[PDB]
Amino acid sequence: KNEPVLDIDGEELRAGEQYYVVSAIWGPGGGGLALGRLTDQKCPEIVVQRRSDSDYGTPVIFHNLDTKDDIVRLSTDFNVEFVPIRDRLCLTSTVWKIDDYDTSTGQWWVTTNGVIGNPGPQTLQSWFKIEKSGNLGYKFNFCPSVCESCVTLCSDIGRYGDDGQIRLALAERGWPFVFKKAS
Amino acid sequence: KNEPVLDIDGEELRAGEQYYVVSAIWGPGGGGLALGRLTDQKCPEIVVQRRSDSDYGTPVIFHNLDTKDDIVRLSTDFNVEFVPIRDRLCLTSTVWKIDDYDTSTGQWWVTTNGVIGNPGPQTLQSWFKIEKSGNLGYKFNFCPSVCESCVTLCSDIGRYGDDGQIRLALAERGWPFVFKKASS
Repeated sequence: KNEPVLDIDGEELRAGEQYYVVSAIWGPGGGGLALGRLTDQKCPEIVVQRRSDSDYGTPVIFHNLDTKDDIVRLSTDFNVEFVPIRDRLCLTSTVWKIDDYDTSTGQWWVTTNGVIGNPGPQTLQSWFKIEKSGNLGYKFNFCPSVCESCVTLCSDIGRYGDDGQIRLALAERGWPFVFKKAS
Repeated sequence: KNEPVLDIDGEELRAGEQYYVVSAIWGPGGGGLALGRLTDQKCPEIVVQRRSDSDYGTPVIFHNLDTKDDIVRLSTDFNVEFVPIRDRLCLTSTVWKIDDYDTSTGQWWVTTNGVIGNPGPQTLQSWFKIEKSGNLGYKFNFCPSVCESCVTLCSDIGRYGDDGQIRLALAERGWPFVFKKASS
């Protein structure tokens, strides 16, 4: 089977367990990903990266395409969902999805209100993959295979400034991350 | 957000943990639920009820629709997986699902080889709910909400004799169970 993604402990990523997604480049490279919100719009929440490298952000849970496989594997479609530690401020889901195109910035954002499950055309924008990033950790990729007939975007996920925050978006060069177990 | 399901100790049912599912009616109401098999079918395994009220049967684990919620709640879709004490003879799953209609009996049986997670049309038959049956008991119900566009069966789960054994099937009124922590 496909090679497993590993956390910083070298342990295989397990679907359903909570992990921080932390920049593999610390210092000026910032910290972990978090359930963010635009200054002018509080819902749906967006995916942002904390600017301080010790702020790991909000943990995520992975949901495997292959339900019988407990391991999150490279180059394999999955759903990702934030697990907020605070009470919800929105009723939208915390599941990552690619947004509709943003004409005001030229970006295809990673935002929330995605859908867990039902791989196919209805849920195309909610399926992500992890690939190796050079020799420095791991990289998110949006290139779903869940709908063989669908035309889809295929691109790495990078970071991009917006609203005085660091958001995630489709980009030529993917930003590298490591995975740390979260209690 | 809904009301939690409680075990016999008054404690909220924890997703992920092993619980016996024991009939709230003892004596001729029998005991707990268990993996079974038929004469005409070794695999997949079926859902049966042990007939002795001292037999708690096979422990189960509840998988919430929402993995972020550590609590099994009422009127909320979940998956149920038997955690066998003995080793698996069948390699099919121990996850409950509603079978295809059985023309020989008129029954929609609760069997196994269901699927954990992947909420939506592909797993519709694997989602179950718990409803109140009085004040000390809980009834199983099949009426999934995971696929808004799907037409679905919607019915309580009761018991029905088949093959000399007690099976579970869709029925107009549901059988009441209590939940007992298996570690205890």
